[PDB]
Amino acid sequence: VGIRFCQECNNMLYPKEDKENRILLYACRNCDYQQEADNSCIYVNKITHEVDELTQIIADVSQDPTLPRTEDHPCQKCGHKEAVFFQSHSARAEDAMRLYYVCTAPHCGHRWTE
Amino acid sequence: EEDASQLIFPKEFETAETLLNSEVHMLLEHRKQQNESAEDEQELSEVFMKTLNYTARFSRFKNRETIASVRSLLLQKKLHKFELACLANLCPETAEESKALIPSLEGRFEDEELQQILDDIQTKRSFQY
Amino acid sequence: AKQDVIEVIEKAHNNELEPTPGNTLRQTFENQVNRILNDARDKTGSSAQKSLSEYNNFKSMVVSGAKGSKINISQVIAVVGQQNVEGKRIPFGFKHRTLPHFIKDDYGPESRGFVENSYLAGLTPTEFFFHAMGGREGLIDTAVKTAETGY
Amino acid sequence: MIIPVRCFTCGKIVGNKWEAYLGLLQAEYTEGDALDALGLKRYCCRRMLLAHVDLIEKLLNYAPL
Amino acid sequence: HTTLRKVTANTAIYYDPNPQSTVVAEDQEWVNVYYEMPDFDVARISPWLLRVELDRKHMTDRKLTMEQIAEKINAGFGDDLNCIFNDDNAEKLVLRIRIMN
Amino acid sequence: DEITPDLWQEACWIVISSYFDEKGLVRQQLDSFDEFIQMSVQRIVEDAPPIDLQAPPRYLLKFEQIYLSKPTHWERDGAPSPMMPNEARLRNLTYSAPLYVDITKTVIKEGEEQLQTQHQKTFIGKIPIMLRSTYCLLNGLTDRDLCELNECPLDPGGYFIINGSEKVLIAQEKMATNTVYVFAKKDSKYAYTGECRSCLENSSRPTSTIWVSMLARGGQGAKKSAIGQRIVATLPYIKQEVPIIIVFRALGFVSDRDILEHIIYDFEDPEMMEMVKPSLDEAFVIQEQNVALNFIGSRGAKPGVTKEKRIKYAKEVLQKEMLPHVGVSDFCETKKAYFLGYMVHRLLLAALGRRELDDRDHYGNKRLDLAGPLLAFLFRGMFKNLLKEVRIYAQKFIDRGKDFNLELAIKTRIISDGLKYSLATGNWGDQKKAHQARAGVSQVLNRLTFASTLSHLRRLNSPIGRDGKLAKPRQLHNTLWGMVCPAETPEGHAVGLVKNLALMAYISVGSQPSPILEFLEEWSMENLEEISPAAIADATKIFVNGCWVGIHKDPEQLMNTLRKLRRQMDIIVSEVSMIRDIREREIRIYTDAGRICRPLLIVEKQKLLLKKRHIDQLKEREYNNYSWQDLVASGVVEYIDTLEEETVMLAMTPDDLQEKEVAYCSTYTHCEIHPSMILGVCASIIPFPDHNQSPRNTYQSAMGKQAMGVYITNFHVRMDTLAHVLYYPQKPLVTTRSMEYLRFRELPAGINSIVAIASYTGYNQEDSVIMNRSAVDRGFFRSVFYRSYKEQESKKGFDQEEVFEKPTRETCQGMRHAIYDKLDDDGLIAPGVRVSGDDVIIGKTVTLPTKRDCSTFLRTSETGIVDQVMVTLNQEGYKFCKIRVRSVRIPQIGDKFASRHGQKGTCGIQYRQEDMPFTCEGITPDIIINPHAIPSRMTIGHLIECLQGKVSANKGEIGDATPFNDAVNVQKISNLLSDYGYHLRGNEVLYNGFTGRKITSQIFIGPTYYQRLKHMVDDKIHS
Ligand SMILES: [Zn+2]
Ligand SMILES: [Zn+2]
Ligand SMILES: [Zn+2]
Repeated sequence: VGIRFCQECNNMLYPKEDKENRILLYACRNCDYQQEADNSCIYVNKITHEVDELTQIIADVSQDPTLPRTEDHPCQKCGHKEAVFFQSHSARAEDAMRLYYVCTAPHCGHRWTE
Repeated sequence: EEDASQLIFPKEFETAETLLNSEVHMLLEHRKQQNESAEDEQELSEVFMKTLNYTARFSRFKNRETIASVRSLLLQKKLHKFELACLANLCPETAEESKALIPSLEGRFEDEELQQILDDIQTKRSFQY
Repeated sequence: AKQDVIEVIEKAHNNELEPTPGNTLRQTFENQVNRILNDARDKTGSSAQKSLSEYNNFKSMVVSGAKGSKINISQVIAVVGQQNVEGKRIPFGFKHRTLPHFIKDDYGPESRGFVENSYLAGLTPTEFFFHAMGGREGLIDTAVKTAETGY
Repeated sequence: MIIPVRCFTCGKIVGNKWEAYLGLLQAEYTEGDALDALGLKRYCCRRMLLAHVDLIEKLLNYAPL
Repeated sequence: HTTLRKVTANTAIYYDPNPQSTVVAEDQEWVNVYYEMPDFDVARISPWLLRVELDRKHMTDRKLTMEQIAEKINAGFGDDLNCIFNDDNAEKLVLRIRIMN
Repeated sequence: DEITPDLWQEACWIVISSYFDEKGLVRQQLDSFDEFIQMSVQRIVEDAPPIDLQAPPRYLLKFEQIYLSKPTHWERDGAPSPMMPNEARLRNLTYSAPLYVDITKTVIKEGEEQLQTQHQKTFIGKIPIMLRSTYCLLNGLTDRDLCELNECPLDPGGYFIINGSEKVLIAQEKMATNTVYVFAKKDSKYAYTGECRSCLENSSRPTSTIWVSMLARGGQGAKKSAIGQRIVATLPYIKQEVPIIIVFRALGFVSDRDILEHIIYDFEDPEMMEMVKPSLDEAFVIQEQNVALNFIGSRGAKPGVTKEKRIKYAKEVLQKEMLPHVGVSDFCETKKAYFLGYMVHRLLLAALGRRELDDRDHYGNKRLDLAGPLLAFLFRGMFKNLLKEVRIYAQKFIDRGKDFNLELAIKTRIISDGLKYSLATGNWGDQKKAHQARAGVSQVLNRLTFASTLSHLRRLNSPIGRDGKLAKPRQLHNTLWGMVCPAETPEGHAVGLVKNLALMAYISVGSQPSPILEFLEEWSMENLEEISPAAIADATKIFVNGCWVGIHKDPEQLMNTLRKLRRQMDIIVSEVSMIRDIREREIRIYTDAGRICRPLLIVEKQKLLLKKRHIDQLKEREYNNYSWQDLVASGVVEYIDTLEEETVMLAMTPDDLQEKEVAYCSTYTHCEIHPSMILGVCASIIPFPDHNQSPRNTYQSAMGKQAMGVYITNFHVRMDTLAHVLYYPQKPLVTTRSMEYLRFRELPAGINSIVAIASYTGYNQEDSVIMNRSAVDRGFFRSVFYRSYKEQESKKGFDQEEVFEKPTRETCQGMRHAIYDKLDDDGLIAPGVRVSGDDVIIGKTVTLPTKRDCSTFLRTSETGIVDQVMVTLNQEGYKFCKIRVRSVRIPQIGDKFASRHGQKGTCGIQYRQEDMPFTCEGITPDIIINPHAIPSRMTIGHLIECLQGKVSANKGEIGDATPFNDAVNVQKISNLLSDYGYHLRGNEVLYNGFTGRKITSQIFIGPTYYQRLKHMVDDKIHS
């Protein structure tokens, strides 16, 4: 799923398979340098793409004045009552309706979902 | 007894193929070039000069490549030859304008597909500035 | 109705709401909220019709059926109703908020254009703009309707 | 441009009252109090004085021919 | 009309050097028994894979079955590729597709 | 201390009063022209390319500086006499000022001796001057001086007088430049569009747009399906779509990793990485930069014959044609690539759905072009042609070896006639150029009513062409709140395309971004060229007019400092707006013109910065050297644009933010002064518009303009083709607070009427009304009509010429049967002569090769008396005269009368005072309307206005018509009425005039304001 660059020309390392050693190794085309891949995975594709939005939410949204703030749900690792919450901004998840909470502390930046 | 809106006109013109205003300028230029230098003849008639200005002023295309591309693009469709030059010469801004100006198009062209054709002409026609 | 809408919003916020098999969660929520607001206008409007006395001039016009309609009286006395745009509620022109005053990702009655004030009482500043948006659609539709129908 | 001679509704004279109306306003009298002094019991005539504009004042600024 | 997109959850292309490797740990339990029968294994098999997951919720609505999906893939595309299906009772449905021998 | 809620209502209106006193209603018109005439005109001349002439003798001509003088009139004598704006209208000549440019020429004849000569104030041409502008003759003049010049002090100006016609440059909305927008179109062969039109500052080169599109997955192929979705970018001068990856290679980033660094900022995220993989496959074969340059040049518009030429053409296209705004030199490859990568990055977010698609109708994405920006583009058309004329004229001179005089080289006609042409015809741009001019601009100012004149000046136009067609300009968007009046819109096919600016809203005049750019450098801001790509993942992006200034480590501290500078009127001007896209870690700063914004009270810690002391100074705004500008200086109020309004919280009134049982929002950043300011000029004059239906408010906007009344004060001196003036324009009994700023109170366009809503004799249907004949005889709605007849005697032909004299039957051969005794010995009818039917009012004859009569008769058969006669000399010097025919129109059964809201109603029948239904006190209603209109095609505000009018007249106080004032209520008005011996609901017992028996139903009667519409039966029938 990831992308790796060779050390010679810093170019794409397309997946290549050798018939002698029977091992998949990421080999560059223009440069003869080739490196083995330990993941043994070329790529993945989530058709439903149900990726958690917590990683996508940025911690710097605490200072946003427009975003609503509710004290009902406190931060897990802080205890601060104030917590800013909002709905998913991703168009893919627009069909679903959910709330994501972020700690209002200046430096915590913790994101969690109930 | 003839009407352009109803696609009725003398049968002789059916065999003729329409030409664009910009394209005609090229043909006039070819005629102008040979007369000016190739042969020593009388100066070109005032009619030739008058239409040359009209074609140049209303020329919607710069070079032959742009003219050929539009001609080829419109040839793929079932556009009638009379509409071929008339649409390109008019350069309607939108599909609605073309149908009102050209009643024939609205008979066999939908409001969506024709719009995808006029906008293509817009990308081909260029401005001096 | 306003409290009921909040309850529906809370259910969807907590994921308690279950979408119908024939619709998705986002569309299902819009349907449930619309019925609550639509039902309130009809129920309140119907009560307004019974409110008018025989001597009342508003009742005389509608009773005879000459001019006006029961809906017009409802918007004058009881409530104007929801201001739908393009067949739906007011869209989020800004980022997830209909107007700057409303908080982000607000799906409440006032935020989405529900007009709870009758013409006689007077609309709030937010409602006036939402009312204009609904009226603008009608004028545009009316302008094109005559052109197409005449053709 | 100028105050009408008489009320358009009934016909009571209101032009002559305009001169006294302005004089009463600068005399610390209330807008409605001045109307009572002039003797405008009907609201139709009070309209002709309460909410009247004397545009001729600005026109007179321009010099004549 | 339903497509594989509406019934599939996720897909990936994994690498397995030998047929018995099955680098994926979770599916190793069920692929082994199915692969014991030398079906299409008469010769060398490419070390590539096209494992694709199927959404459980979508299958219930359409009342689809693993054999039905596999049959269409083989019949629709022909003998260009071979597909392997897992047990329906499993919580997660695994569909492994490899090019034909 | 603080503003108590019981006092906020008066305090809120005081600050608004200062805003209009300082800024005004046409500040947006004047400001843009002032910027255009002060800097843009200089920039065009300064930024002109050097003029080079060759055929040994080298001539280099450069323009040093531009000098502009105040308007003057040049007669046959040539003296620079001052030209008053009023004189221009009377003489039917353009109101304009001379333009002078300094030209310095350096000539070298290969003799190793360089000498130059100085040309001081070369008569390049002239520039039309907007009225009341900095260069106008009526700037900073007291009201007393304006009257001496026969100009209305209340007239706001802001228009151009061309050939005696007042023209207003209608603002044309355009898509914002130097901004990245991602739109989804289902008709295109590609799924997504990376449209981003990029232009330099004000305008150095024509706007260039590049669409970084992404091919859709619908197509299927042997290799296309494998890679799937790939990004293709079309260059402005490349016909075919070239992969975006190859573009970066042409820039110089040969390494593939560098390509991913600029596009993908977060390498940890794998979702975006997979999307860019297919794009690399197409560009993989092109590894060397030279090959990439060769690849792009292959499909160029004019490919070079030799291989090396293809690289050069591609190098110039990418360096200059592509992304001009980010960089125009040859050492901006790094900067250009970063912007290009951002466009791809923006596309990736939209494609994955993590970023919402840009809204087409969002006004933040649209810029407004005023007279300044519009004329700036036009000025380049003539100036560019001016150089060609000089070059062509000198070309024949240079090859002959003799020096060419500059006096002949510079063409005055192109500069003068070029601007005068479009401003008069309305077809924008030069006519010779073979294109389609943008019509509808510079329309004739509507002087029928003062309110109409104000609305026209603030009028806006929706975009035309692809931009307008794709979007829905007619539909009302949320961004119009406080910026464009929602109710006001013309009715018809062009509904919603034409709008009006909001009262408080104004369009940014424009400023240089240099002070802002220098500010960032001294702070923690770091430019892209210094940092590595890895530092952009966590930092926030900074944009200045769409330029990639560089990321910033801490966004919170910088914005707080930036906000403080804006409030303090520091190097950052209050006009400048800063936008903080928190969800995207993007900080956008815009300084270009065309940005619509409105003032907003600043709220800090749930507390207004506007204190009692600020209001106290405002209350004494006069003679205290205090104005609105001081408020912005103190930081109490700033300006928010559409983009900044995106991330700015607002509060309707202080009562909403002061405290609530349940805190809707505990963090309020700004508070609106008063919501009623959203209404436009025509909508502001409507009481209780909220009580009124939306179509009715829109309908009034059209009717209000058509209403007849005193448009200005200096109507007698001027001459207009159509001008309706009311006998008794009376200020309404019910007036809105915003009405004071519009000055509609001073110059109203209607007369109040005691309207009893009843069905009398059945002579009024839904569209009709019954008047009082006796009232009209007293001057109820009578108005005057002015039609100006204009003619000139010009010597067009040497043999045949026009003259002014009496067309005697003997000397004249061809003539039309008419009475000619009206004409005097000079051929002009003197003022004070009654004219009726077909009559000659001006004598003109042509001496054909015996003379033929060609005089002008009355347009219609109306009976009128000539008011004044004017004799002048036109611009050509020939004798020219104007005469204004005055006629009196008495309201009759055919005239159309319209209330302040609802559909216009024709006067079904006129009844004498005796026949009208009198009440107990003997008050026959002046007008009777059909009750059946109220339900649907009318509003309850008519009944409320009637109730307010009755209370206002009875209590002798002008009622308040604030749309959103909680103090005014129907119940409160009813209680006040009951104190004066009247029904609380306003119903009264009306005795039928014909039969004295009491009517069973008690009629509702009140003094409702009414206006007379221009539509009159006499005009139609007399035609
Ligand atoms: Zn390599
Ligand atoms: Zn925390
Ligand atoms: Zn009276």
